[PDB]
Amino acid sequence: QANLMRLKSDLFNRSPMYPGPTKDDPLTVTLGFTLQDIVKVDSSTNEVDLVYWEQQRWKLNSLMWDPNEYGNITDFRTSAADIWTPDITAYESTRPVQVLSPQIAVVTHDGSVMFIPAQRLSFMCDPTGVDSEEGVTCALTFGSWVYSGFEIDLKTDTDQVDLSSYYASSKYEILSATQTRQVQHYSCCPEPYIDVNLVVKFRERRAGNGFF
Amino acid sequence: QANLMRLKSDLFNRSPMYPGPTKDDPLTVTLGFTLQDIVKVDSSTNEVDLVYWEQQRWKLNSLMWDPNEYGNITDFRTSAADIWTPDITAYESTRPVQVLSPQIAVVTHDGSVMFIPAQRLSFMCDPTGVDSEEGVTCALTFGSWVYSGFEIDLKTDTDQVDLSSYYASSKYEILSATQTRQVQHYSCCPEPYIDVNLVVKFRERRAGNGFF
Ligand SMILES: NCCc1c[nH]c2ccc(O)cc12
Ligand SMILES: NCCc1c[nH]c2ccc(O)cc12
Repeated sequence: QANLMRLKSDLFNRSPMYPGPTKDDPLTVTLGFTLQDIVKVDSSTNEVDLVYWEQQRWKLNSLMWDPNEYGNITDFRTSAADIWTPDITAYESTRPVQVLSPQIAVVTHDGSVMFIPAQRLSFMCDPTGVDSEEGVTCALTFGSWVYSGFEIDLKTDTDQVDLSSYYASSKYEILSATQTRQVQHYSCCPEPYIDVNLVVKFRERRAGNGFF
Repeated sequence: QANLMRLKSDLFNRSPMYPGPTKDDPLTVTLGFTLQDIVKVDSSTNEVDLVYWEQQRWKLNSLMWDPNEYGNITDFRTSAADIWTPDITAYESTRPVQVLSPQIAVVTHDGSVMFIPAQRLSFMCDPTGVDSEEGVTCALTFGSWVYSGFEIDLKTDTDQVDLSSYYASSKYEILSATQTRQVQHYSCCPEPYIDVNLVVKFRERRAGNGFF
């Protein structure tokens, strides 16, 4: 309605977009994973396919407004394309990510943003032994592709992956799933890079729905 | 044992073998099945492979002896080739039976015989639906190939198939298995023939070893 139109116009039509973080003005991105399904393993290529929701949060001064000036609006939904978003990337993917949901963020009056896209990703993982009781463990790291820890820091709110929406009749059951902040280096550059390490231990489900 | 050698010589060396039953001298064969494994199903040919032990009992007057005359021997094992055996045949087999055990019978002084060969058999059975909770039912009839009920009658001691030796980690679990005496007629002949109807209801096993 009228007040929201005013707010979007004011935030988006009169100043250049935020040019991303810098050493002088770094940004911390909070990451969290909701693992929905391990869809497929490929033992001939050592690729495993996950469906997850990637919760991203961050805060920009440039996205702040006074609710009093905008009919007491305290937050709004807007296309992710309307705002700056962090280049958080899976470091061991083997196919382009497939986006399974709209890409729309919620912006709150204090400048904070919540963005949770659903994604399917193939990544590097040797699934040998998945059909046993002990299962198998794979790891996948997520971090900025181009910014070091001098510009983008990462944080999780919990080290436990959210499994409350995990598909109960998946071919695979989850034995454990953790998300932990780490600090990695790459050959291109000397600077400290930050990642979140997603560690999933899983095995073929042989109990529950479809099992009698 | 000298006494046993005498007995076998006296029984097997000095008279023509039993020419089989007749209308004037009919015979009753007791049958019982021990189902050990449902090994394989073939949904492209509608054949299923069973492993079972087939317990057969009958009694011949010509196999009697007085234990007093033979050092109190009341029974002995001997090769099934030494004695007459009934032509009990599976009527819906699709391959020759494969024998998995020695063929040796126990003969008792009253002329009674017990013979329990282990067998693998492929038979006519549509396995469609075996991977469901309801499973599938197949039936297999066993009886004399050439003797009518006027020469060979059949009997079971129980209508329950013995499942006490069924392979706990089979691909298939048994939902029920019965063995029931019936009467049948074939195009070739007007006389009633007797059979035992083996009816097995089963499904893919999804709870037990290999499952967690
Ligand atoms: N649809 C589940 C996640 C979800 C709930 N509310 C949202 C708002 C924005 C967003 O990107 C994601 C979400
Ligand atoms: N081996 C288990 C069946 C069995 C026990 N005793 C036997 C004697 C004879 C025979 O044919 C079979 C048996």
